Amino acid sequence: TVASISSGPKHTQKVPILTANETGATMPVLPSDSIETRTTYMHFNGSETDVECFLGR
Amino acid sequence: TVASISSGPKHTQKVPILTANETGATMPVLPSDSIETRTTYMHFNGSETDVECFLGRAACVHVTEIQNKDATGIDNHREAKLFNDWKISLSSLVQLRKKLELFTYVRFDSEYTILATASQPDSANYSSNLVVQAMYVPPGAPNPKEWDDYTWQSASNPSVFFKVGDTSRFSVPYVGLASAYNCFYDGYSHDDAETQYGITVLNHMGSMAFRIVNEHDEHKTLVKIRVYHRAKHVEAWIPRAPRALPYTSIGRTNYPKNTEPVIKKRKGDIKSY
Amino acid sequence: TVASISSGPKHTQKVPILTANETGATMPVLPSDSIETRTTYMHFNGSETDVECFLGRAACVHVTEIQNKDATGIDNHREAKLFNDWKISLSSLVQLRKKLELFTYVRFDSEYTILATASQPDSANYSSNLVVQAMYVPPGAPNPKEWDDYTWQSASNPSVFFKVGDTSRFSVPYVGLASAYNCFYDGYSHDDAETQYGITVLNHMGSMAFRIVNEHDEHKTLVKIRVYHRAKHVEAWIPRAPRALPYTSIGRTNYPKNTEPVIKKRKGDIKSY
Amino acid sequence: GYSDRVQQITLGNSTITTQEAANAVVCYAEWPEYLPDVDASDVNKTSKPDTSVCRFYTLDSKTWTTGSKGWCWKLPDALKDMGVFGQNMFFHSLGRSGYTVHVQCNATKFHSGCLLVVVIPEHQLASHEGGNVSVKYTFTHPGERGIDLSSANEVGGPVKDVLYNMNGTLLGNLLIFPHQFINLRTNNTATIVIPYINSVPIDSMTRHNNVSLMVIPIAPLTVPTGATPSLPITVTIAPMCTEFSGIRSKSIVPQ
Amino acid sequence: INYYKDAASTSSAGQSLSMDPSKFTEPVKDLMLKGAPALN
Amino acid sequence: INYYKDAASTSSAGQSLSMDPSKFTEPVKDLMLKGAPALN
Amino acid sequence: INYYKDAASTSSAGQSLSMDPSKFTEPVKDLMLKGAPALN
Amino acid sequence: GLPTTTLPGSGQFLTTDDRQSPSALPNYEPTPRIHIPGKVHNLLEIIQVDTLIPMNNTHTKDEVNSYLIPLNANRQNEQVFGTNLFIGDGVFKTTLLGEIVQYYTHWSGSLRFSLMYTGPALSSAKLILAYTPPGARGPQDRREAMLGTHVVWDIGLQSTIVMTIPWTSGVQFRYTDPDTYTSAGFLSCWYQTSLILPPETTGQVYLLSFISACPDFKLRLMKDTQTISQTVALTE
Amino acid sequence: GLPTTTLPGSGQFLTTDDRQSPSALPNYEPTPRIHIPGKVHNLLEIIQVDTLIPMNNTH
Amino acid sequence: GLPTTTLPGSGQFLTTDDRQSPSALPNYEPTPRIHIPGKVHNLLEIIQVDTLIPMNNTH
Ligand SMILES: Cc1cc(CCCCCOc2ccc(C3=NCCO3)cc2)on1
Ligand SMILES: Cc1cc(CCCCCOc2ccc(C3=NCCO3)cc2)on1
Repeated sequence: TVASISSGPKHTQKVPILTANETGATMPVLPSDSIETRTTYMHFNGSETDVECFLGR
Repeated sequence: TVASISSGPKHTQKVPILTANETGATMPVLPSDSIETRTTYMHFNGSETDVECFLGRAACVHVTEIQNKDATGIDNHREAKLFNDWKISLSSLVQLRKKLELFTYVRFDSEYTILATASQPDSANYSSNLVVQAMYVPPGAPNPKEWDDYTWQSASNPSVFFKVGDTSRFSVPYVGLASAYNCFYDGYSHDDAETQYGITVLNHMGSMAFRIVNEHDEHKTLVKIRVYHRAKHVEAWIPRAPRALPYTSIGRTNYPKNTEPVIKKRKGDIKSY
Repeated sequence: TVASISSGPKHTQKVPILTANETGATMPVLPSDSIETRTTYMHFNGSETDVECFLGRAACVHVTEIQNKDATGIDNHREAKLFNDWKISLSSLVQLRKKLELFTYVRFDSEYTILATASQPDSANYSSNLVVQAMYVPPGAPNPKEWDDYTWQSASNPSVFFKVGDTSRFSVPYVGLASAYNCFYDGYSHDDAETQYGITVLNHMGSMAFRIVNEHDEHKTLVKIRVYHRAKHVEAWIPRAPRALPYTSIGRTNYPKNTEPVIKKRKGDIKSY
Repeated sequence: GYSDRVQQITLGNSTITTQEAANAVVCYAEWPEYLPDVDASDVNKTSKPDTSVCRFYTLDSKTWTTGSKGWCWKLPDALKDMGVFGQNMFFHSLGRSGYTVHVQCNATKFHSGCLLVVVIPEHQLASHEGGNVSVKYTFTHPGERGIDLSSANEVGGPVKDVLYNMNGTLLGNLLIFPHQFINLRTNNTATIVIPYINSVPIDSMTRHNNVSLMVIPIAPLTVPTGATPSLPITVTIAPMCTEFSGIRSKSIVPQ
Repeated sequence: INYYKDAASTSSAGQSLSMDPSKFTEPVKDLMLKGAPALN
Repeated sequence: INYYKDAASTSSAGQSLSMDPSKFTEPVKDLMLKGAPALN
Repeated sequence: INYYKDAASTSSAGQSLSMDPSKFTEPVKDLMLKGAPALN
Repeated sequence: GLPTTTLPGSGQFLTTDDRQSPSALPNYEPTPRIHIPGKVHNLLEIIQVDTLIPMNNTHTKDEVNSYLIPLNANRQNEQVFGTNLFIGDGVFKTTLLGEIVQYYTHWSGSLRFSLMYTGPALSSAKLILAYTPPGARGPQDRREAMLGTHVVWDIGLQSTIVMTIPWTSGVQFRYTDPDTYTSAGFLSCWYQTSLILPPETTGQVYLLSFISACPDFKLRLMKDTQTISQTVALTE
Repeated sequence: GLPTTTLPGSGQFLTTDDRQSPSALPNYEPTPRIHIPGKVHNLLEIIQVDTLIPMNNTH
Repeated sequence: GLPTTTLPGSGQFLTTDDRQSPSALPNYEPTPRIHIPGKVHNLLEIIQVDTLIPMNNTH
């Protein structure tokens, strides 16, 4: 799984970082929408935040 | 496997025993390069020198003590050993320490065994079985203040309850923040002029806290806790020179002043046997 | 299997019962060589005379004793039995000893059982469960000096913790330096004129050390340790004459002076029944 | 006619030639390489100035005399002020690097003396005070000057006792670390290639030094009769495969 | 048989049986052959 | 191996490995595409 | 079933069922047959 | 309910046993491993790297000088140094080899002892190193020494000489803590001809000496080292 | 009778262990589940919804 | 957790029982065996060698 993909300079008409929060959504913006990133992998599953785990001790 | 091959007289232009140590290598010279040998087999694998084996037996890492007594009128439970804690660390007791510091970075799961024995110093009667509670308190968790705080509810924090005289055992995965634990760290936590130097800054693993669950009887009971640690699934990188001088502190390399010569002086000459 | 075959009258030139013992042989003569027999079967295998069976049951090899008491002001823990040790050896108690010395060289794994029972000689109260620590101290290891030395950390040395009244059990591979243990050794450790003679020089197996982990209660408690040893995976070479006279020392063959006749004198003649 | 003996290292816009080498050591048998993605954590693209940072900087020279005890430099500290390497260093949040270290000391066939040149990963120093006294920052960040083991104890500084490696271990066992000797009779330089060694993929270049280079006289310098009793030792070091990441405002560090 | 779900809970690991001293005993850049001259 | 007959007696459940934040993060009636204008 | 890894930890060995007294009862160099004269 | 019987040893804690345990942190995910040069797998890997021996032990406080074996110009027939081979004690004891051997009870195998010469390049010398196998005394003169394992070393361009102490033994293991029965011999070194310095040169020259184990080597039965102890627990 | 040995840790209660237990109510039938909008499976699902920060903390 | 019942005899030590035990020295390698003439397997092997009888016991 990639945690971040590689992304480079941008000069577009397509701006993912401008939104309208009045709508009630949290738009899924990522580091790679606003800086230049390199690939990295997650190495993690989110196992210990499962509700079974959270309420299970 | 052969430990030595058979080899006979030599009169060559090819001399394996002359080398240049300035290069930094240790050339793999064998008995058969300089005497006449006979075949012999190894009969041995080097099993018990594997690092998993070397670091894999339980070592005592900590001895603490708590007492069961009437807390009535005690203004500071922590101070009365009504419960006590331990700022987890593996460098406080120094037998296991020298073994680990043969390496720079080490990675392993831990298996803890906790033995708790009771002592009744002041002539006594009937001892009612005490149950110890060991609970792990990680960094940024409500540290406990009395021996019976809400903290001990430990609703999200792993805790084990066992009886004095018995042993508790459980195993914790490698909890390091990086890829390995640093046995050494030549750095600071930030570039301040007075911040501590060493690892102590690095191995912020929080502390472990013990208490007796029982209320008090008429006499007082001393319970002494011994924590044993066994590394399992060991991985070690970069060997270093063994520790020669005595240790003075958890987490610093410092040795004591006016220490004694560590190399044994000859009783005789260089020429002596 | 037949134990005896059927055999009838004989009038031969072939006499199996006349031999020459000067040769060193024991000729395999049977009932059927000299009387008339009938067939009979063995019905038996000789199972319980196998050397694995003969040396394979636990035998008491050592009884020692340690006490739990206030060490305050004791200048010599070892001497107060605050802990004690044992210079491992298998020849100190002599029931198992005669059995082993039927052979010259013996090779086996050991299974140890350690029973520890407590005694309270001086009229007492409540006895808090004592936990014994047995730790193996091999040759060239920091011998322990107080009952709570760094030694007891035992970070590299196998140690077992069990409760008084219980038993501890574990098994140690054949730790001999050679291919077998010498039951006898007609040699010295070197050609000096005054060095000891025997095996004691050979079976340098180091010692075992016991202590109570508990601090002291108001009364004193005597704990007496019994070590049992069972050979498993036995291999024995070269049978010898059984021991006739009493033993005097661990590791020497010496018998006591003015000992008594070991062969029972007849009450009567050679002719007596 | 290639000898183990003559060598040329060209890195960036700078070249070194030695006509009296004794092979070269590559720590742990690994050559410096960039940070692979599979090992990456920070999502930032890194900056690889290449030839402007991966060239040879020659630190100021030392003087070996019969009384010398040895010198110690820390990396990347020693280079904190060299050209654009240094700027990059103070300006990014994180950086990573390997190095080629070339230590130089020539004499004549009448001199004797032998230096140990060793690289120690994570050399945590000891306070000469004992107990749990710390070693202040400035003291472990001597810069190009390095630490002079024959200088006096100072307060908040490290211990400078050579038979103990500045940490409670014996000089004799430093040989377990990648190292090379300079024996006037054999050798005139020592070269060690250092791959990046850390427990994290990239780190801060200012709060943590990841190797100390140590040059220690072991067989005392002995000059021919009526020779001047000393020789200079020069250390030239080149960052290799350097990467910087997390650019911003420019760190301010004590002293 | 593992009775437990997590990997940390399993017993000790089993012998590397890896063993390669050359990273420590011969970290030289140009390969040295035993028997050939050290410095050419 | 379950040793007991009833389901309540079995151990903890195993990870949902479900995970879908959109019911919480994007409950909008007309779909919003990142990059397209929020309000047209 | 061995529960333990090392061989020393296994139970007792099992009967040799070897049994050959001749090394002890007839170590003579030239073979003696029962019934034939001992000394010829 | 399945019928069971518990055996002797139940409830004991043996620091050396290896079993499974419940994890206190169910479901936790450890940090990924990244690559780090230098991984060690066996202590046998590292005792083959040679380290310096403080052979010149004759000082009174630890000094860099006890690593230096001095050589005198123009002496003939004489003896350069001597030592027994109790690798767990004496000169050997602080070396990495000595230091590891001390974690085990028994050792067997060949040792590699080398000497690197540091004198001016225009000097010359011929030394003899001799290994004396157990059973005889430390040699008292070269004649005595030369009848056992020996190497005539000719000081040249090639700066170091590697002597091997081949495993000579009845018993297949020796004790690391010095023991008689189990003793390994002596090592001595003498002038074969003599050190000669060039003109304009003077004084003593020194040899550095190293020790490492051959690939031959075996160590077994781990135990605690006499090389480290303590009187109270340390704190931060 | 099968021979056993008990290990260190026997009888301990670790609040984080996960094992089987006898049901006190053998054979009881729980109420059927009906559908309810909003099921949460991971805390990671919810920390992606944004909430307001009291940034102006100065009161 | 599997349900068990312990029988009479639990915890006893019978010097003649034969079971497995943990090795105190995990991974240790014993010295190789070499050949030695004279191996004994059964006491039945040796009681077939004849020995002298002090028949004249009258002393
Ligand atoms: C280096 C180095 C390595 C270590 C050991 C780290 C161990 C991780 C944290 O240790 C514990 C200890 C106890 C418990 C515990 N949970 C319930 C009872 O005890 C959990 C984690 O410390 N320093
Ligand atoms: C002949 C002959 C044979 C023997 C027996 C040798 C046994 C080897 C060493 O014995 C022990 C004893 C105890 C322990 C021990 N480890 C942890 C607790 O006890 C280990 C080895 O002694 N003499």
